[PDB]
Amino acid sequence: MEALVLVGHGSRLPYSKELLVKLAEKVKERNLFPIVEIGLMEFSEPTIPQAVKKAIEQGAKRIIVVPVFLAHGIHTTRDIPRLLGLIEEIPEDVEIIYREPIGADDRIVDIIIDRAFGR
Amino acid sequence: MEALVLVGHGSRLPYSKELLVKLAEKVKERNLFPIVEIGLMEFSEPTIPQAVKKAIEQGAKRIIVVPVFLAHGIHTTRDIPRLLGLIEEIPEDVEIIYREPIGADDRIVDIIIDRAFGR
Ligand SMILES: C[C@@]1(CC(=O)O)c2cc3[nH]c(cc4nc(cc5[nH]c(cc(n2)[C@H]1CCC(=O)O)[C@@](C)(CC(=O)O)[C@@H]5CCC(=O)O)C(CC(=O)O)=C4CCC(=O)O)c(CCC(=O)O)c3CC(=O)O
Ligand code: NI
Ligand code: NI
Repeated sequence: MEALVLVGHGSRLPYSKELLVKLAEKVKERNLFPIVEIGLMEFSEPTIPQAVKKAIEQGAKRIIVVPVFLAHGIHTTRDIPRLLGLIEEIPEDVEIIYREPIGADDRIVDIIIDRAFGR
Repeated sequence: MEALVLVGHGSRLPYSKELLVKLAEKVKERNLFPIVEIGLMEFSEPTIPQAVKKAIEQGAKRIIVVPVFLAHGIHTTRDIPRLLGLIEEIPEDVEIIYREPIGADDRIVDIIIDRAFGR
């Protein structure tokens, strides 16, 4: 009934998509959502609209899109809302819920500190 | 003796730099490092080389550079190591230690899950 779509930038290198994929795997491991899908903005497949369609086709009425990005930018404020047609398609009776990026979360400062220490 | 330099992409929007800055503030608040500096790759000041010089000028011999990026890409594997002259202005008796990005860390999946729930 609800689907989680993780959305990433995309890269010409593969690392970015690997990251999204490992992220999806890990949230799958927590058994919280019925459907869990990924989409990249540029370069790679699946694309965002592809992932959104794939989610609807599995019978989701409420689509939770999380931008896996540290900050807001043009990607998160123009391109992506556009691609989900929240600015400029999708069954009338389906709502896309566009969430917030990671931001300056305490857990990020934990992660950064670990990274400083080669841990 | 050791300095932490947080390094970010930069955007034409301000959000990115705000993020770096809030991150620096938070790690400053944890009193773990003598010196804590930020640099953006493009669009904004301070720049990476500026932040590195600012760190040396405060008497740091070991400079810990953490790329605040989710994944590896061109920025983290070419441009930044280049800018720190690790592949091709640094006193010979100073070492730059180039750390790892955030990656698919469990704490990120925690954060993502929170974001799905509008928390
Ligand atoms: C290689 C390249 C390929 C390409 O994307 O074209 C690339 C790659 C990546 N960017 C990433 C991150 C961001 N990129 C932006 C913004 C811009 N990045 C741009 C270009 C390029 N970015 C190409 C370099 C061409 C060159 O320098 O030679 C601009 C100029 C053009 C544009 O993107 O349209 C645009 C400036 C604003 C504008 O467009 O006006 C923002 C901020 C924002 O969005 O405002 C973030 C924050 C991300 C975050 O916060 O997480 C990540 C993952 C970052 C991560 O993992 O954290 C990758 C992956 C990788 O580097 O391989
Ligand atoms: Ni981009
Ligand atoms: Ni870039």
